[PDB]
Amino acid sequence: SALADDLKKWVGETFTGKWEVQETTSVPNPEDLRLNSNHAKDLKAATVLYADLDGSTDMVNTKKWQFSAQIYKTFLKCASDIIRDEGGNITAYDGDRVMAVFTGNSKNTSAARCALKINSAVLDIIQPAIAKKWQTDFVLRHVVGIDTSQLRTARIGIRGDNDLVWIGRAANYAAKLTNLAGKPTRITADVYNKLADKLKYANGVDMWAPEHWDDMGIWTYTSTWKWTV
Amino acid sequence: SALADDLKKWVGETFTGKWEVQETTSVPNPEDLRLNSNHAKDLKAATVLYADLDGSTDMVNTKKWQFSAQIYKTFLKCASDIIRDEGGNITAYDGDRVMAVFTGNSKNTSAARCALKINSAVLDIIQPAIAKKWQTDFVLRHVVGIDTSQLRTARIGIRGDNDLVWIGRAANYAAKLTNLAGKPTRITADVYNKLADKLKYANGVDMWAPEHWDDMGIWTYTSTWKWTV
Repeated sequence: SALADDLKKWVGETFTGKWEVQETTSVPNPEDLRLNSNHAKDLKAATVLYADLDGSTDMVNTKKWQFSAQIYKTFLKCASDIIRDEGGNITAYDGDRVMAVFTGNSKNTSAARCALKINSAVLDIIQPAIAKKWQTDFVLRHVVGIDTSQLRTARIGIRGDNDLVWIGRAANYAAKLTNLAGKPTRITADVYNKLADKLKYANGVDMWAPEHWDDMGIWTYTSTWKWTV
Repeated sequence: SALADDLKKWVGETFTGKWEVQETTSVPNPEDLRLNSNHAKDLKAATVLYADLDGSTDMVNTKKWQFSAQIYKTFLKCASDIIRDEGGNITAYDGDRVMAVFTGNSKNTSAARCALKINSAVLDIIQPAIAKKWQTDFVLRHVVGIDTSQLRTARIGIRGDNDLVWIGRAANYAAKLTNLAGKPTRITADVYNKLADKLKYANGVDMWAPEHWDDMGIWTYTSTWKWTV
């Protein structure tokens, strides 16, 4: 069809066309980039956080839709409100998962504190409301994963003309970390090694445990800490 | 803080408030719903399609950034353009993954034809462009997964004030199908059983192979076929 011809032409132009790239520190506004063009912004260091609700199949399959809807809504609102409060830019949303990018001179400490605050919101705000209003033993499980790296971004048109796609290690690794079970927060060593001391130690106790990510050849750090919102 | 106080109050109201629900036959405008409220639309029958890349992490880690950006951009534009062309409504975007909802009397046939067209876009449009520009045998791997079920939706504020969360089997299962590797299109039995004959057979031969999804305890159907865009 005509769509096939249009896509063939544009796909060819995308593979053959020269790229135009500008370096920047902050997440761009979508209007800073040409839509569906070989135009990108290059962020030399940016910190990606994903916050993911776990156990969704279990929950959706067995629970009344009203309960599942309330879990999704409360987790996603708490997570997104806390991300915004810590200065993160929310860049994607899909189902169980929120993506944010942090920039600036405290991006790693901010992102990590954000993750620990999300754990507090789950354990200290949502969970007690769950046990009290529905009289259930259901436990809300979630993971926040964080990495930091160079990222490039281009403007695409999926939900609308203002979407951004992110190309770089942290966009992939932070997402992979949230796919792992058992710890509410996981960060790469590149994040941990930039944390202020108040984000690493409390009352003489380590807030993080090291865990080597054998597949990626880097260290990571996990935490069950909850930071009061 | 204002944040913790506001979250505690709103979370409590979200668990205690009764739901207001109206039935609808199409994907709602986000404005059809009250933001951050126990207000839902009930879609008695909907078909969910997810389309994603397979193996983007290793690609990003090993290929030139221009190559990865071209793969993401061309896959996502092809998939989203084909979804919209088949009358689907794009409901989520994150990284290498697109979600759409199809409604109406031909929703399953349209979604399945959409999936086979996406396979054609990959094999007949994008892959030859990879070969021509980059002169490489790197294979773009992708999966499209499809399920159909009742869904409820509510309006949330993640990227902006107009996000929708989708609650129901098809939103969960279609995403889970796309986490599996080895086949470009996977649909549940409930989708297969609604397909028009022209989407099931070609010259009297089956275009689909049955595969029991031992984890979910349901039958699925897979296809390696493609359909002209």
